[PDB]
This record gives sequence, C-alpha cells and structure tokens, in this order.
Amino acid sequence: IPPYNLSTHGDERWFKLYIKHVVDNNSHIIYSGQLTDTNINITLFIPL
Amino acid sequence: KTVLEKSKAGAQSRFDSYGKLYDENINAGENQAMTLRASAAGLTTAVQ
Amino acid sequence: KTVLEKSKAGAQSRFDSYGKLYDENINAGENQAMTLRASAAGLTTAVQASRLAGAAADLVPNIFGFAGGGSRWGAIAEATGYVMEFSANVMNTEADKISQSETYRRRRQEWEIQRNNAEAELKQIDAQLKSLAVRREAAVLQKTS
Amino acid sequence: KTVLEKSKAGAQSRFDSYGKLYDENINAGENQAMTLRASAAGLTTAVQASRLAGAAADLVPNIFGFAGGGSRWGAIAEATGYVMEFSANVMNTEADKISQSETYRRRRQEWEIQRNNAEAELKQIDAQLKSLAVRREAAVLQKTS
Amino acid sequence: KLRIIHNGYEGQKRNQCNLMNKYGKLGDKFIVYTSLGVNPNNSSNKLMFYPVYQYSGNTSGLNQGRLLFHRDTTYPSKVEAWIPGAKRSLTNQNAAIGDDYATDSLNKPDDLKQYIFMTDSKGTATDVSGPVEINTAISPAKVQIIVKAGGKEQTFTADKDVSIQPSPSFDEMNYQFNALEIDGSGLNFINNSASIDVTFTAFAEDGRKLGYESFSIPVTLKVSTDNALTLHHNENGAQYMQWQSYRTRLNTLFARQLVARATTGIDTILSMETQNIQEPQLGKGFYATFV
Amino acid sequence: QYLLIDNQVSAAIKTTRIAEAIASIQLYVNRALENVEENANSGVISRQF
Amino acid sequence: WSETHDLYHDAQQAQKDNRLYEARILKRANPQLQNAVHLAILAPNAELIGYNNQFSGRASQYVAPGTVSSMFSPAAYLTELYREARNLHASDSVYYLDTRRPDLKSMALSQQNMDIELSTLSLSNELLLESIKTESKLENYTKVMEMLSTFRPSGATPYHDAYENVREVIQLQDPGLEQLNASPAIAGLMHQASLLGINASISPELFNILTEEITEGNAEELYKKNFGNIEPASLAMPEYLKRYYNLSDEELSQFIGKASNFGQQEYSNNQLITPVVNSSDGTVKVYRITREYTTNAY
Amino acid sequence: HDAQQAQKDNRLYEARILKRANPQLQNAVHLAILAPNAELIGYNNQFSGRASQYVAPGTVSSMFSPAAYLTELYREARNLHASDSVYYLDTRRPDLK
Amino acid sequence: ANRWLKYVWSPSGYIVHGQIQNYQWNVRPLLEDTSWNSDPLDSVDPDAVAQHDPMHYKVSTFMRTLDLLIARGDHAYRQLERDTLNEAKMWYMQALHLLGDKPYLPLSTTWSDPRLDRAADITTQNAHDSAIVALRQTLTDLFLPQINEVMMNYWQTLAQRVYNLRHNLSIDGQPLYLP
Amino acid sequence: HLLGDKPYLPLSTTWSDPRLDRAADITTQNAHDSAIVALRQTLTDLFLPQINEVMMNYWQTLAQRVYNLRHNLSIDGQPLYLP
Amino acid sequence: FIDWDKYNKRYSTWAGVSQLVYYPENYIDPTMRIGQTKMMDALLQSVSQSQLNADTVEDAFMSYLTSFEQVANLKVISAYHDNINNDQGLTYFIGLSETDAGEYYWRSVDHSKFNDGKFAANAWSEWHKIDCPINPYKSTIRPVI
Repeated sequence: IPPYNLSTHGDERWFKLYIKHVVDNNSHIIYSGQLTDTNINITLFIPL
Repeated sequence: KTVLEKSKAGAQSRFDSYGKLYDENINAGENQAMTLRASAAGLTTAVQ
Repeated sequence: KTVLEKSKAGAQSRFDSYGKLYDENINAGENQAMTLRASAAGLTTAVQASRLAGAAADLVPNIFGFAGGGSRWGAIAEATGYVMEFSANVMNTEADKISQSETYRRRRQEWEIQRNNAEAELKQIDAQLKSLAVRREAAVLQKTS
Repeated sequence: KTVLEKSKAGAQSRFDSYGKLYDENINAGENQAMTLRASAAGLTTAVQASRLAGAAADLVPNIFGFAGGGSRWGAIAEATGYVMEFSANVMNTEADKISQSETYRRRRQEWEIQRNNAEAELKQIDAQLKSLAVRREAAVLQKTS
Repeated sequence: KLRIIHNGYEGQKRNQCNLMNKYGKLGDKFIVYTSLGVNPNNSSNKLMFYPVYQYSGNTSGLNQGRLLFHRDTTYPSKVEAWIPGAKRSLTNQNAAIGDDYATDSLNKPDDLKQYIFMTDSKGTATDVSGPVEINTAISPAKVQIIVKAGGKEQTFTADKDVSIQPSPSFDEMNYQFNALEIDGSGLNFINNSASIDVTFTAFAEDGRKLGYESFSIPVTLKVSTDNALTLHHNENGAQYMQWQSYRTRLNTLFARQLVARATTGIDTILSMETQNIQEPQLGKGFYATFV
Repeated sequence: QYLLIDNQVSAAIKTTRIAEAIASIQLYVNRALENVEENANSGVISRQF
Repeated sequence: WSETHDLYHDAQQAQKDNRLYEARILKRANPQLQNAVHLAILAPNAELIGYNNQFSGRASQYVAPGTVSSMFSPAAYLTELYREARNLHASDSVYYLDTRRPDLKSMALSQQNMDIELSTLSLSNELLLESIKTESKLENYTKVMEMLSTFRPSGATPYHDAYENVREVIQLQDPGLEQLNASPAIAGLMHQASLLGINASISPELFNILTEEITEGNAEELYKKNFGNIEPASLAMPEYLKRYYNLSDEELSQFIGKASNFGQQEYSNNQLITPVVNSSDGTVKVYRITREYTTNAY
Repeated sequence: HDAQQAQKDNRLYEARILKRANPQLQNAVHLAILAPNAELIGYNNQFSGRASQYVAPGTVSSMFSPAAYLTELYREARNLHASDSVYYLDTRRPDLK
Repeated sequence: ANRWLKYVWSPSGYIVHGQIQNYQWNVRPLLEDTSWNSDPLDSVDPDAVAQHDPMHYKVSTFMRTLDLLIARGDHAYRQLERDTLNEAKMWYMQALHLLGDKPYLPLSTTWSDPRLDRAADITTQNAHDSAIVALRQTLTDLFLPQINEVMMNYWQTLAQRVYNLRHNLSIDGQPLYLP
Repeated sequence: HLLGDKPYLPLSTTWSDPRLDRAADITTQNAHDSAIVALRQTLTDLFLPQINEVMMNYWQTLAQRVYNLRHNLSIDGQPLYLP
Repeated sequence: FIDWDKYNKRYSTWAGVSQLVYYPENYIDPTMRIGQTKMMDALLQSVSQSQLNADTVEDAFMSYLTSFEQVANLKVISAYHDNINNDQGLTYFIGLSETDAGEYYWRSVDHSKFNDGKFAANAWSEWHKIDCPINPYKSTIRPVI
C-alpha cells in the first residue's frame, strides 16, 4: 500500500480492499485500514 | 488503675466471645451438615 | 523498661500474626478445596440422565432370528438402585463441604479471640510503661532529695 | 539468679523446639501422603479410555448363527455413567489433597507464632537478668554502707 | 526465499532506521552517526537525540538535504544542531514529538561529517560523533545464495535466478528464487547422514554486508548391504537381537532361578551366590579366553 | 552501577576484599546480560557459563 | 556450518572427558579414603604418577575446607567470574571491566583478603581516592584532600577534611557546646561567624564563598571562579539544579519555586522567579517578585 | 445504540493515548511498548498538551481524585429535579457551584 | 518460578543452540500486538480490556518479574548473614534497572483550581467528546491523567529496602547494632 | 576405627597468593586442558583439591562426643556434676 | 444511575471501575479469569498443593497438554444457523473427538461480530461437552434451535 498523500487520496486516511467476481459479480470487503507515512505489507488468502 | 481496666476490658471480651459461642451453638450451616448425613442413610429401605 | 518493651514487642507480634490470619481468611488453596466438593456433588442430574437412558436401551430385545428376545427385564430397578446409591455419596459430599466450610468458620472465630487477647495485652503493657515512667520520676525526686 | 536461669533454659527449649518444627516442615512421610493423593486422582483420563473402549466393544453383536444379535444397547450410557461416578471420587480425592496441604500450612503458621512467643520470652528474661544484676550491685553498695 | 529487513538492535539503531524508513526511499544515501553520548556539562537527563542526515538528490527527489532526528521528550521545544567545526547551525523551532527534521540551509554535506552538538536548551544535550556515509541502494547482482553441498561451493545471485524483482522498501524485500540446481554428488556421508549448507547473504552498493542467515538441509542415505534387525528366542530361554554381527540380550532368566534362592529367606536372596546366577548363551557360539 | 561498589553505604557495614570483588562482578554481569550497558559481546553471552 | 556443528559437539565431549579423568585422580587420592582400609578403594598409582609430574604434585596437596587455595573457595569462584565476565564488553569500551575497575586484576588471592573483614565504605573511598590521584596527578592522598579543600565548582565539593576532623571532636568532647556558656572569655575571642562553623558544617573555604561581594562587573568573573565552564543557561534549569546540589522537588521549590517545561511560572511560598528574556538583545534577566498579604490572606 | 458504540470507542481511543504516554513505561526499555508519536501529536494540539502532563496519586488535578468524583456527581445529579423546584440542587445549596 | 516466567518474557534474551535471539517476548502475539477481543467495554472485566490491548499482558508479566525479584530478595534478607544481605542487595538492584529511573513529573500544570460548575459544565464535556471523534476519524478545566499508584509502590518499596540495607537496619526498620 | 586416623594435611603448599589476572589467565587454562588430553590419551597458579567437609564433620563430631564423655558433660556440653 | 448502587454510590468503587480501563493489570489475577476453560481450572487444582517442585509442574503441564490435544483435534460434523439469513444471527457447530465411541462437543460463532472480512475472536465460544449416549449412523447428526 502506498503512503498517505493528500493530493492523490484526499483529506481522510481510511482505505478498504474489496474482492469481486469470486462467487458472484458483487463486492465483498477483505481489508480495512488507515493510511500512514510508511508502506503497509498486506498478505491475504484470495479464494477461487 | 489503667492497667487493671485494660485487663478487665480484655477479660470482658473473652466472656462476651465464648458466651456468644456457648449461647449460639449449632448454626445454619452445621444443621444442614447433620441433616444430609441423616438423609444419606435413610435410603436403606428404598435401595432394598 | 527494657523488660516491658520486650513484652510489648512480643504482644505486637501476636496481634500482627492473628490479625493477619483473621483479615486473610480462606486462601487460594482452601477455596479450591470447597469448589471441588461443590463440583463433586453437582453430578446428580447428569448420572441420573445416563442411568435412565441405559435402562430403556436395555429393555429393547437384542437377539433376533430363530430365537428372539434378550432384553434385561430388571433394567429400571437396576437404574433407580444405582441413582439412590450414588445420591448417598452426593449427600455425604455435600455434608463434607459444609462441615469443612464451618470448621473454617470456627477457626476464624478462634483467631478473633486470640487477636483480641493480644490487643488487650498491648493496651495493658502500654499502661504498665506509663506507671513505670511515674516510678522513675519518683526515683529522680528521691535522687534530688 | 538461678530462678531466671531455669526460666531462660526453659524458653530456650521452646525456641529450639518450635524453631526446629518451623524450619523442618513437610517431612518424608507427609510428602508421600500428598503424592499418593496426587496419584490417586491422575487416573481420570485412563479410566475414561477404558470405559469408552469397553462400551464400543459391547455394541458389536456377539451371537451368530441361526439367531443373531447380542449387543448391549445401553453400553455408552453405562460407560458415561461410570466415568461421572468415578470423577466424583476424583474431585473428592483432589479436595482431600488440598485440604491436607492447607491443614499443614496452618500448622506451620501456628508453629511460627509459638516460635515467636519463645523468642520474645528469651529477650524478656535476658532483660530480667540485667535488672537483677543491677539489684545485686545495689545490695553490695548496701553491704559497703 | 531471501528476505531483507532494514531495522536493527533497538537501542540507538532502531530509531535511526525508522528515520530512513519514514523520510526516505531505499536508493537514498545517508550519514549514520554511530557514536552518540550525552554532554556532561549541558545535559540534565540521560536522554539523547538520534540523528541521521539525508542527502540532496537521490531516489527520493529532494532539492535540499535535511538532518533527521528522534527525541524521546514529549514537551514542545526547539532542536538546534550546533556545528563547532563549520560554525553553522541547523535549528528547527517547534520540533514535533518524535520524528522531525531540520533542513540544511546550504548544501554542503562535508560540513556534517564531523562533531555536531545537538541540544534543545531545556535539558537534553548530545555529543554526536562518528559519521558513517552509507548507500542504501541494493542491486540484485550482489544478493547471492551460497550453497556448500559437500565438494564445491555453488553461488546463485538474484540477477539471473529471480523472475520478478520486488519493489524497493526498507520494510520487506522478498527475493523468491527459481528451482536451483545443486549437485548432490560428492556429499560427505558421516554416519549415513550428510548436509547441504545454504547461506543467505546480501551486499549494498557501498560494500557493506546486510547480514546473513544460514540453513541446513539434512540428507540421509539408505544402505542396502546390511541385514535387518532380527529378534531370536533360543530354546535355552535366551532372547536376543541380531544387529548385524552382535547379539544383545533382551530378557533375563534370573527370576526363574531366584525361586530356589528365595525359599530360605532374605539372607539367601541378598547374598553373592544369588548375584552369581548365570544366564544362557545367545544362540550358537562359544566362550574364548584371550590373554 | 558503574564502579560496582557502594558509596552511600554506612561505615558500620563490613565485607572482605574477595567477597566484595565477587559482588562487583555479579552486579556487572546482571547489567551486561540484560542490555542495560550497551554493546555487550553476543558471542560471550551465549557461552555455557 | 555442519562441519562446525560436528567439531563443536566433539569438543564438548572431550571437555566432559577431561573433567571425569581429572576427577578420578583426585577422588582416589583422598587421605580420608586411604585411612579407611575396609573401603578397598584402589589408588591409581600408575596414572597418578603422570598427573603429579605434569601438575607439580597437585594430587598430593589437599587442603582443609575454608582456605583460599581450594578449588571451592570464594577466591575460586571469583577466578571463574573474572575469567568469563572480562570479555562481555569490548576492550575500547567505557563499560569494559578493567577500564572501570583497574584494581580487580591486581588483587592478590590471599587468605588475608578472604577472611579479614573491613568496611565497604573504606573500600569505596580508596577506590575514589585512587582515581582522583591519577587524573590530577597528585602526590598522595593528603594532596587530594588539600585539593578538595579549595575546589569551588561542584555541588558538595568544598570539603576541608581536616576541618571535619576538628569540628566533630568538638561535638564529641562537649556535646551541645557546654563550654560556650561556662567560658565566656574564650568564646569571646572567637567571632560568632567562626562559632557557626562548629555547629553547622561551614568550611573555611565555604566562609570565603558566602562572604563574597556580588556586584555588576565581577559577576561574570566570580561565576567562572565558583562554577567553572558551566554555561549559565544550562545551570539555571530546575532539572539541572536538582541534580547539581543533590536536592529534591520539595527542597528545590523553597528556592526557585514551582517550574515546568511548558513556559509557565507559579508562586511557591509567596515568591516568584522568572528568567525574563530580553527582546532585541538576547540577554536573560532574572526577576524575584515576593508577596506578603495584608488585611487578610484567604 | 450507535451512540453508545461511538461513546465506547471514544473511551478506548483516549485510553490508548494515555496508556502509551506513561513515563513509568518509557523508562522500562525492555517492554518495547511503542509510543504513538503520530496521533499523540493530534491529541496534544487539541487538548493543550494533556498527555504530557501526568500527576502523582493523591493530587487534586488527577482523573481519579475525589474532586474528579465530585465533578461527575455534580454534573449528573444537578438535573434530578426541575429548575423551579424547592428540591433543586443549586437552590438548596448555592455554595456547591 | 523464574523458569516459568521466562517462558513469556526473558529480559536477558533467549539462547537457542548457542546464539542469542532477536526477541525478548517468547509469546509472538505479544511481539506483534494482536487484539483478540474487540468488545472490551461490555462488562467490567480487567482481562477483557487487556485482551483488546495486549500491552497490559506485557505490564502484568513485568510486574510478576518484579514481584519475583523483590520477594526473593526479601527471602535472602531475612537470613541476616553477611553475604545474604549482599545477595539481597543484588536482587533489589536488579529490579531497579528493569524499572529504570523514577519518572520526573512536572510540578506546574495547567490547573487553575476551577469552580465546580466550570469543571462539571456540559459544554466542556460536549467539546471534549466531539474533539475525540474528530481525532478518531477552549477546554483546560479537564482532569489530568495519572500514573499508576501500584507501579509507584515498586519504586517506593525498593527505595526503602535499599535504605534499610545501607543504614544497617532490619527489613522493618529496626537497628541491627547494639544501643 | 572405621574412619581410621584423621588425615594430616600438609600446611605449606605451592600457593604463592597470585593476582586475579594470573589465576584467571586463559593460557593457564589452555595449558591445563591440553595437559589432561595428553594424559588421557609452567602452571602453579592452579587451585588445590579439597577434602570433603561433610566427611570431616564425622571426625569433628566424634572428637566432640568423646570429649563430652571423658569430661563428665552432657551431649550438649552441660555439666553432670553439681556446682 | 443504573450503575448507582454498584460502582457509583461510593468513591472506592468509582475509582475501581474507572481505573480498570487505564490500568487493568492491577486487577489481573494470573490464577482467575472470567471466561477461562475447564482445563485451566483443572490445571490450577493440580498445582494447588504446597510442596510443588519441578517434577510436579511438569506432570501437571503434560496432563494439561493431554486435554489440550482433545479439543484441538475436533472434527466438525454439521452445523445449524439460528436465523433465516446467513448475515445475522449465530451458527452452532458440533464436533467429534478422536476416541472410539467418541464424544461430541459444540460451540457457537456470532455473525453479528463479523467485521471487515474476518470474525472477531469474541464471536467464538468454547467447545462445550455433551454428556449424552449418542451413536449416529454415518455422521447423520444435526443441531437445531
């Protein structure tokens, strides 16, 4: 995840990861976090 | 006089303690302990 | 004065000992001893549900073919006989719990008497230290005389 | 002086007795008594593994030929009933272990009080031997007078 | 899979690696001051600053260098980095809590490779010494894996044996290699077991070692010229195990012949004639006396 | 914690020269093993002693 | 790696065999065992010869328990402590063992160093007297005490050691100064500022400090005489003053009041001290506003 | 019930600031308890440096003084009766406020 | 008891096959603070708060290590020998460098001694609650946060135990010298 | 007579009261370990081996018990005669 | 005022619950915990005696680790969800131990505690034991509410 820049993200630091087209064409949330000044390494299991 | 008044107030505390224990024999707990031992042995005619 | 200060320091050691025993009743060990006697006798409804289930299962015949039958006819009377023998052990376990709980109560009530015997002796030796302080002042006035 | 030296030699015999009992708590005998109560209640997982193995072995029919069957249908309810009756004896064995372990703890705490009663009496008689040594010096000065 | 972290040794070096992570990218060059001590004249506590200087113009596009620092004080204060050798001061009025910087007003990094006095004029003073210029860029040609499997060392670098180079980062760099070729012929099999010593290591651009991590892959060889272990029960009562040439007794016939020694009493059981009770030989063989 | 000997001790407390040099080194090791005094040699901490 | 792993576990096994072989010599050479004939414990007598030739007859010299030359003396534990712990830090470090304590390597492992009791505070003073004697490069411990008698800057340092030997004997001969009243014509010879030094620990150099005339002008000159190279902006901090004079927060607040690091000042004991900084000059000028209530306090 | 959950989150977020800003914890190096140092900045700018000012137990300015229990008592109990009542708290006791 | 406290936390590190390790906390979900209860304020539970924030499991293990060092040094005190009081001083100094120095609290604070209606004013409270929501996603009459009193008693006990060691007293303060 | 006589220990030994760095010198230790391996298959700062203290208390108890027997005392040392 | 009679009437109770958010470690007991398993209760009773050496605490840990193995090796057979829809409500599972004539457990997961792609650990309860003579045919067993 890239660090927080106000010009390309906005005034709020929240960010969410969604999964889509896995069992239906709708979306489902797999992560929710807050942007910082440092990268965030996220390792997730993606079902198929 | 203060020496014997502290001795009198100490022997009064034993006469009030052991007198309370003598006047109040078997309490609500120790009544239930001997009731259960009278109920655990009244099952001879029922088991037979 | 040194004689009564060693008597005061000895009665203080009993007031601090029996007062610590009175303030700190049932410890982490003796709590677990009465919890186990409360848990060993809470199995009456569970054993009875296993005796009544084992009795009715044995009333069904188990031998089939050219020679039928096989059910134990005295299964209900065996089950009710086992529950009433086990409930006699439950009532003895419940009686051992309360008799241990009241042995510990009477132990605390004797600790309160031994606490108050040391407190009355501290107040007695403190009054003997006061009269000895007056006996010394009457000896200094004799020294002045 | 001989009166207080026999009192000092008597309070020394209590300080040496209760001090030996306080320093030497649980002996080679009373260690084996609480080891056996810890070993008599560590058989819960072993008895349960024999009741569950005897229950499933008796659910297999044992009579074959022209008349089949023979399995005891209430075998699992008999096995779970025997474990819960045996676990009531385990919880009473575990409670007797802790109640014996805490009876021995309160026995040591009374030995500490009786040790400190003799230590305070040794320091009291040693202060009475000092004032008697001053009472003798006031009697030698009267002899000089 | 080779993994590189840029942090280390929580006292005095973790707070300097957090400054490179927060205020810099991996290809930057820094000055790490490896000798930090308090000034006994101007300090009233044992806290200190942890300075790192960042250069001007690198992977992090920066027009002008700046001196990073980290303070353990929570009160608001200025932070002044006085340089006695260059007669220049880098001062940050109203420093933030923890990580903050003081920009370098004229780009001469060679005035910073000497003694710096950092203070806040409210209790903290630090004798900043021992500058070390580092280059934190990493090329994959210097990231190698050393495999010493028996005879000859085999070195596999990351420029040829990685399909996808990861992004540069101070936090994690996972170097997943391909299926590497190890010549297992020539292993030293001592007690039917060998080993393959795999050593991870990596180097930076200025030649400093980034640490190492040694592994070991145990290889066990199955021999086929031996016989199986065999349990025997001779007709004299002796049981033994046949490990290829030897015979090792399993049971004893002591309790069979103890019964005749136990009819009289314990004085006969615990004598030496009971301790001389013999046991039969293990199968076919004989007794020989060698002088 | 540095000179490994007590300066705020009273003058009525007595040791010997061997038993104080023991307590100096025992105080020295307990600071060196637990990262109180920095740059301790890790190859010596992992010795059998 | 596994080449090192094989040689190191072979080195542990050879180290355990050296402990057992040296034990078997020293067990069976015991005169406690040789007097007991019924044990039938065989002396070595063939590998005992090779042990005594190599180690100068070590197995014939046994000692009583409680001596210094034993294998289990506290001098034998101090030797294994000093052998292992001297390499915990690097040789160029300030936390090196022979750097902080140069007297440990030079101490004799004698019977007199192990039995004879002496004060820990006497051991601590002669360690401090030796370190001051080498840095100032003085002659003996008397020149150290003469240097401390006139040394101004530090917080408890104007310590005239011969003076405390004088004033304490006077506190031991007549406690409470009984001869201050019984002999007025000798007490009249001494000025009352000098008789203050008998009750209160006021050195003859501390009398020179307390009676200086502090004016504008010499205040910069008397500062370097009384404090040295301390910068006055760093001396005036309350956290620095607490550690310098060995004070506490309640003991310092009677002098400089209530202070904090957030730029605020409060009245403590009805007085205020504010280092008011001067704009456009940079100088620091200290005020002292002191309050007394009239017509009510609360 | 959304207002109760937001009220519990305000108690936990303010706690996590004041726990990890403890000088009792900052002297112990071996705990490795990380100071916030990024949301501690926003807390001290809003509340005038509250998380840097800690107090000793037994003072009046604490969060657990008896003056802090009296403040929560007077805040809640002053509205038990109506303002025009004779049993109003500031009517019967004008010296409490 | 030292052997089982070092299965959670060893301040001297861990040695696995002749090499010191990178961690002092043997429990890796204390090494990374993983919350395993996100509803800690449903009931009054001191453990469920510590499950939401596992740093209190660090402070609890820290306090049990201190209770080990103090009670062992109290045991080594009451032998009243020469080398046991010097042993007891070692276990007291070992508990002092785990605590570090005593915290220097600032003595002047932003506390103006307010009125009771100024401190219990609801617009002070509603400005306080709305400011936390602005941080999560004038007020100077607030109450200042407080250091732990039970933690403070560790510095006060160890300052008293060493004071009795340095001045030839008993553990209760009674003198060991003859009057 | 099962113990035999009390062991006569030699009183003068090869003990020169060495410095602490002379006794804790590693080349003294490595000459000690390499000499045992030469025996299994200058150093005079070594520590001398020691008799058993618990065994020594048997000679000291029995010398005290017989002393109380020979001089009309109790087992604790108190006199059995009338002062 | 709902909490008035407990934790708001007295000062000593108000400072108890309000410090429990900030410093709960003053109230954390290592031997007692709200929500501990029955294995931790059986572990505390195995070490509740006084003479407690290194051999006893290792035999009690392996007796703890034996019961830990039975719960970690459970086989989930079937389940039932106590709602119409899968998004809300709570689902009850059922387990199987690795013993012959096995024993069945059950627990819950709360779907209202599902937040951001993962259940919170408060959704899960502990495995509760079923003392019932159960012997289904080819894992044909269902919970239901």
